[PDB]
Amino acid sequence: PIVQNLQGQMVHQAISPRTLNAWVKVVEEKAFSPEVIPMFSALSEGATPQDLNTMLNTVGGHQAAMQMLKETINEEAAEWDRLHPVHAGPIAPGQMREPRGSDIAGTTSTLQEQIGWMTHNPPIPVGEIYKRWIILGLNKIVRMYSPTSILDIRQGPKEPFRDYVDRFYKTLRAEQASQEVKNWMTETLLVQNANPDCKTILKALGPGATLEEMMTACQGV
Amino acid sequence: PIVQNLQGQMVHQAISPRTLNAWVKVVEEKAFSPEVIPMFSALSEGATPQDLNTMLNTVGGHQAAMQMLKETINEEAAEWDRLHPVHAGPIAPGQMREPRGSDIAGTTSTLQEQIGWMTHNPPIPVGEIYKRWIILGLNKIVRMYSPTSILDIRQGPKEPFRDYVDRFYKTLRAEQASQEVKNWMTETLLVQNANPDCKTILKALGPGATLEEMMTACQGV
Repeated sequence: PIVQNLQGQMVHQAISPRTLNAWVKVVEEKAFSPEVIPMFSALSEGATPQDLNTMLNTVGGHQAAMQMLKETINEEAAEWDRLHPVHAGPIAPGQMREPRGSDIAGTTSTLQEQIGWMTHNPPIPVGEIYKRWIILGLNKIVRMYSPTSILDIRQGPKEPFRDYVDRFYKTLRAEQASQEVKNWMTETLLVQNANPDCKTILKALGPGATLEEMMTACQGV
Repeated sequence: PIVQNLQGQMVHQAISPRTLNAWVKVVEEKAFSPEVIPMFSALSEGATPQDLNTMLNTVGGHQAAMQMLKETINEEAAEWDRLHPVHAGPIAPGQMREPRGSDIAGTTSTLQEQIGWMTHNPPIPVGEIYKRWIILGLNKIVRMYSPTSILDIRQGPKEPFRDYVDRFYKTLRAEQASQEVKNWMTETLLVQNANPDCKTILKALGPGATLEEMMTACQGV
């Protein structure tokens, strides 16, 4: 990564083995779970493209997903090149070259080049551009690797509501829809797939009800 | 009836057979039901006393009611004569005679006389006086021919509230009491004769509640 030194300049320092291993261990343990994305984001703080390929290349397993991601990274990169055309005429001696999709992916650029772009004034955030592609591609994966739809979430005849509400906001946690739609899902689908005994109870709370009151309301059921 | 002609004068025209038959059919189908009174009122628009006896005399069936009405018409007529005494001295050559209860009932007056009174300036509304007697006598009938009291309206143990609320405002529809009393009946009797399961529900709505919220509140019950 590129970090600030004591002297007050930005210099490159290598990433740590127990950081590396922590990246490995996350993937081992939580596979495609959503917590992987904030986790990634923290461990990618101040990271280079080069370090990001290192992290992706050091994965073992889940090769269908790893290929889907690659192909997303190239699509997003192809899109970078499309949207940002190359600039007019020859490159100035006084200046350094604009990046392409493949420089952002780290492929066509060298480390010193990656440090030039980020440390220079204005700086260009080639990490953050790759980061969105990774996060976007992470959404693709998460959405695919979900095994059950939100409509299929229902309360058992003997299942406590509580255990059901947990299941609901876990699956709701894997839905990516607008907040307004997710509000609509909350007031609607939760009660609808609730069991008759609690359903009866919830109808008596009326509208305007909040989760602690619903959760304490269906406790004996 | 007495209708306005194209020329801009009020002239008599006969009532139509499918109007006559529509009067017959109403009575056949809805007997003593309250909808008969607005219905009557519309079909009696611009009608004479003579036409009103025609309509009453052309009834078949419900002869106990027809006699009760007759006797109400004569009572109301006796009352007209009481309240309005005959006037001082002989009738003027330049003027036409004041009506009695029996002229209003159409009995002692001729059609041309009924047209004189209504078309003349000021006009006298002998139709509307008979109309109130008919409507008053219609209330007498409706109230008698009701078969069940409002206190006897109660919700079954398996009966949806909805079906009960319909029964309530139908019976409330046959009560003729002041609005304030009928408001008192609404907030009071409805809940009181509601079943324990819904009754419980309605107690949780508190006061200030409106019918859509009560009706959606007791839906699962």
